[PDB]
Amino acid sequence: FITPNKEMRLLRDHTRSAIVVHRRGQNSNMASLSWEELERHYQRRGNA
Amino acid sequence: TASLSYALCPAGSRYPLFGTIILDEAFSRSSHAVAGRIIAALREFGLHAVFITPNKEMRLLRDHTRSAIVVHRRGQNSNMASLSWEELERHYQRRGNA
Amino acid sequence: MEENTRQRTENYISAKNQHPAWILLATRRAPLVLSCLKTLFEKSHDGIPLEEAIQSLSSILIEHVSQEQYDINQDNPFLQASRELREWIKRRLIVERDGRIFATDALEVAITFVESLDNRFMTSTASRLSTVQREIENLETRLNETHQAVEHIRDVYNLASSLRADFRRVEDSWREADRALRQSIIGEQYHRGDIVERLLNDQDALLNTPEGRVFDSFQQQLRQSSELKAMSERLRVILSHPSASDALNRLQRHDLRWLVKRLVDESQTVLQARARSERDVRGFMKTGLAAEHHRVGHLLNEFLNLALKLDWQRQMIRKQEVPLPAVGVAVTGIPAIERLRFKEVDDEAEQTLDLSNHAADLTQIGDDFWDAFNGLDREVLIQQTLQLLAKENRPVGLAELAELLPPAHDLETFAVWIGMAREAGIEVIDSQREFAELSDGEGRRWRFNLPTTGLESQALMDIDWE
Amino acid sequence: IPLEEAIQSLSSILIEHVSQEQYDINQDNPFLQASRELREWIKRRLIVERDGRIFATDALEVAITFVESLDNRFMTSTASRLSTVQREIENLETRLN
Amino acid sequence: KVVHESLRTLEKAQRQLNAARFVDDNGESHYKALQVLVAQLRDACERNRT
Repeated sequence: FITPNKEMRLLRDHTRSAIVVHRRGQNSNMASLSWEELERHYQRRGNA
Repeated sequence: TASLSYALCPAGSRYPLFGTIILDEAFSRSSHAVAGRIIAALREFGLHAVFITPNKEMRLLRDHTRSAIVVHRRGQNSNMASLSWEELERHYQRRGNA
Repeated sequence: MEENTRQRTENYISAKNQHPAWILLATRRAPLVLSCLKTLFEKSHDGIPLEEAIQSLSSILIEHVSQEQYDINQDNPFLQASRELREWIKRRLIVERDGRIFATDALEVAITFVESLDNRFMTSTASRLSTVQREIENLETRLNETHQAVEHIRDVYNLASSLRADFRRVEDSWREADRALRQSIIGEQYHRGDIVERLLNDQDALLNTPEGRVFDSFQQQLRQSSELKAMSERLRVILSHPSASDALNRLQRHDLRWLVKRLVDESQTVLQARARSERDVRGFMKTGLAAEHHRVGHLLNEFLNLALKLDWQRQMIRKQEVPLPAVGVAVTGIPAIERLRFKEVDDEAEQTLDLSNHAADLTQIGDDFWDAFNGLDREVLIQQTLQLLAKENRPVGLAELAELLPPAHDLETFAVWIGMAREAGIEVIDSQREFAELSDGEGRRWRFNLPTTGLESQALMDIDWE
Repeated sequence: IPLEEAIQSLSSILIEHVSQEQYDINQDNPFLQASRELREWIKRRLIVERDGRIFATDALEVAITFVESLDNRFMTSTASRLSTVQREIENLETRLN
Repeated sequence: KVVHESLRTLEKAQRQLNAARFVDDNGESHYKALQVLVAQLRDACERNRT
């Protein structure tokens, strides 16, 4: 499933992993993360 | 938006005499910040927006509107109901950052 | 099954064309012609002279000319009778031989119908009239298996398969005829008549061999579709038998089921294979030799005819050189020393490899992402509504419920509650306003204005939820 | 057979063929057209109506007896192999029923 | 089954083309039908968008 930022809630209900794709100038990088890892990194951002 | 604004200004009118504008489906195609830019531009031209959304974009409607009209259908009929809010400006957090 | 109807109605609509007798009974002049044919054939099975039937039918026609129905014209009875009988003959209602018409099955049944038309219909309701009529009737006459299945089905497949070769064989004949016609055209000796007549001779030539007879027999069997539903239909029946699976491999069975389509589409090849000759003759009518063109073409034809004598197979015999003049000579490729250069570079370097395992940095993107990741759920709240209202066991208003479960992401909660109210039948009213307060992430307090209502655990727990 | 049931059957049949221009069927009112069509025939004593049910008669019997005997084998194949193949398919078909 | 003007016109023309087959003549009416029918086929290849 491709999708823009919106309604990630729906996708959290029907998936087991996600791939983030970062944009920065003219270098773009990706990472494959399970939902749990994403949630923990968000928690750390909340700590950030 | 600018062309629509100009078209509704009567002869030499510095403002448009009619202020209602309808945008069905809100911002289905766009991302977050694009809607904010659009609404800021709409405010600059002094219009009265009426959006339709199928219950999407809640986090955003909350910060550029003052009321709502909920709907729902059951079997073969429908209904409507108002709702409204306002800011109690007396303080954001007294004895705190504001 | 009603499917049989959708075949039955098609059968009937078809039969209401093509098949003559049903066409014969339907055209106004049917009574006259039926009478004439019956009275004629009644006294002879071994043919009747055409002209005699013409005369009888014309005599009958004139007598009824006064009618406006039948469109008979006094000026030419003979032509009208002749044309009518000829048209009927051409529909295979009755074949003609030895100058004599002959009766067939179609006319037989067409007659068998009419004579059974008991005009006693429109019942006289046993009124005395009928009794008198019937007594007069009476007085009047008073004064006067598995092992076989595979082999049989395979034989049928062999037969059907064979057709798809004879069409290629017909193509062979038409290609050969085109080749011979072009060969003869290169000859100088034919009139226009020769060319335009040999094509018709060819057309009649390929109505003789079994292959050609097969083809021309088939062609008509699209116009009078008759059978070309029967074949596919019955094949569908056979392939419906279980044991057929063992008889034929799957691809065969698929192919056979669509036999008619593949034949129709194969026949397209032959029509073109004849086309070429159908186009060649027009190549000779127009460009009648004339002017310098006449004589140049004559020389070309002479040369071509003479060339036939040779044995053209040998390449070395082919490589013999002609006396043709060297014109349009290409002069180029001067072998000057300046034309020569050497490779003029000596550099070298790798496309330096870099397989460093890059990965994204999760800390680099902003809250447009993370707020979305924090989308307010509308599933847990649904459970909590029932959880609280079951405890309260009473109608509770929106203000109370929100004040008991003050949500940070607010508006969606009120919307959800209001919608659930509609779905569960608990009415909500715009008129009677009522108020409540909440605060947001920056402490700012909001004063909502809501509609008056109270939500009961009974209706909500009764109604279902997606 | 109940009158209305036959009306519905005939109307269903009519609409399927409305695309044809031969029959002058109109999409806007199948029920009225089918009803009138059956009624007209009923009036001609082709079939009498009783107990709200149509009933078959001799005239329809013979009219049917004609059609079923229309052997479409006309325009003879002139013994071309096509007919032999068709007839062998005939015989094998019935052999499995 | 689609319903449209030109298809209905083709239905009528084909019915005619069946008709001219049997009328006894040296061949004219058959030719007339087999000309009018192709008239539409060539035309439909000129405006293949509509």
